[PDB]
Amino acid sequence: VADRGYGIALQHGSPYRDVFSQRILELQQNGDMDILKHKWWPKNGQCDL
Amino acid sequence: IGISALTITPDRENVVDFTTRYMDYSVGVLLRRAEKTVDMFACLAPFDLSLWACIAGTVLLVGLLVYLLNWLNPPRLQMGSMTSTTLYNSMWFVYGSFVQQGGEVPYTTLATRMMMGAWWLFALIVISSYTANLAAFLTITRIESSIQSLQDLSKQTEIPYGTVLDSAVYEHVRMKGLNPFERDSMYSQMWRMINRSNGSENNVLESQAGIQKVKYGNYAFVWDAAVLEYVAINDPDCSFYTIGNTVADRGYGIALQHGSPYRDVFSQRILELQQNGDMDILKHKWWPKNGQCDLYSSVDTKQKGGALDIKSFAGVFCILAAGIVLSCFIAMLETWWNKRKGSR
Amino acid sequence: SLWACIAGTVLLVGLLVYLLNWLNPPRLQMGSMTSTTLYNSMWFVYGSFVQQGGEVPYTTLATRMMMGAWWLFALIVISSYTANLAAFLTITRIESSIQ
Repeated sequence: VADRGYGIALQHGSPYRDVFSQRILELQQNGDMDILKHKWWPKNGQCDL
Repeated sequence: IGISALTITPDRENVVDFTTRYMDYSVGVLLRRAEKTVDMFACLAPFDLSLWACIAGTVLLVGLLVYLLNWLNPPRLQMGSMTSTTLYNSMWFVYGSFVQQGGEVPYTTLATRMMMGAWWLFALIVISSYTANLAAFLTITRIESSIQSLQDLSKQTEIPYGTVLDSAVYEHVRMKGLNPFERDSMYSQMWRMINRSNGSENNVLESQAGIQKVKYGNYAFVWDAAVLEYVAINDPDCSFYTIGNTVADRGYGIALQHGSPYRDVFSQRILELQQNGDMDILKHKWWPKNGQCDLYSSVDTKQKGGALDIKSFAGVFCILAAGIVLSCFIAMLETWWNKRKGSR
Repeated sequence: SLWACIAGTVLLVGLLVYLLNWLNPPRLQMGSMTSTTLYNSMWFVYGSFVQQGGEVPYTTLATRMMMGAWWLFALIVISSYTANLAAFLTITRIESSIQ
């Protein structure tokens, strides 16, 4: 049940919304975001879930 | 020239030259045959050893629990008659009516008839459960244990599988397993089994050691399919069988020195040999069909039910043989114990 | 061949029972149905195998122990026959699919 997602929320017209939205893409393309995800959801966990 | 089962890899092309493709690559698996087995004791599998013991002890327990009731509430029993049954007779009828044999029971008291009416309805459910579970086991004996694909190998429940450490196969499954974009359950479950204990669990140091581990145990070895097909062609026992897939990004070849110009020879002549069938003649020379064994078949498809093997029923015959042997000692004591004094 | 094994085992047990009776007779009178004959031993050995035989007279402990193995053998044979026939008639009705 996709196309919903988590995100930072801001006041109306907060000028940083676009600045944050720029950097989040760069983190998503590098795989740095996947490394930070692995830091909490390690795929090769201790047992098969 | 360097000549072996070489395979196309872009990395080495910065240090040596290589053939243009003459045969496409494939990944495959080597396995051990599983034709209709002969379990010597399948006749006794339906009940656990502890449940067999519980039932056996229950027989004697109910024997005693019956016996004492003829002390507690003896009715107008017949004069001078073993209708006031002895202990051993009360053990006898308690066994002789558990196995559906036997006959009339002399008791007239409600207490003992109420005991027997529970014993019979225990036994009849035991025997019906034994017949049901045996018929279940012999129905479940089916050929879907045959692993026919990597989907089966990643979904089977019986055999551990792996490959040689640091192999381009191991690294290929790693590329399909650890990658964040690739998420196929089939490849990722192959990888996890290959990834256990950082690969130190199931993997082997040499392909020949893996092959022998398959032959002399329970294992499945993943390797270059064109090698395993030859191993299956040349297994004198027909214990091996193999399976495989058609795989991209690879093709077989041969290598030459860095910058060797003789690489210009290959392409047009390989096209000739393929169109002539000369390449296919060489392939048939080295992969003939009617080898010692069938490469892919591993099961019996015609004995759907099949008769019982005389040896598979041997575990039943052992019961009668043990009964006879155990009777021989008593059949001696039936004389020697009197001969201790000669009385009669 | 397994039917022949079973039939031979029946005939064998009929003889082993008769020999056990011939070696260790009870205190009861010889020369009457208080004594055992070979064909009646075959008779009861078959009759109790087919669930129909009813009572058995033998009182000697070794013979009762052998009978106690014979009846359990019979029940394991018949339960194997029913189980295998139901498997045969259940794998048939599935695998016939030329279409």
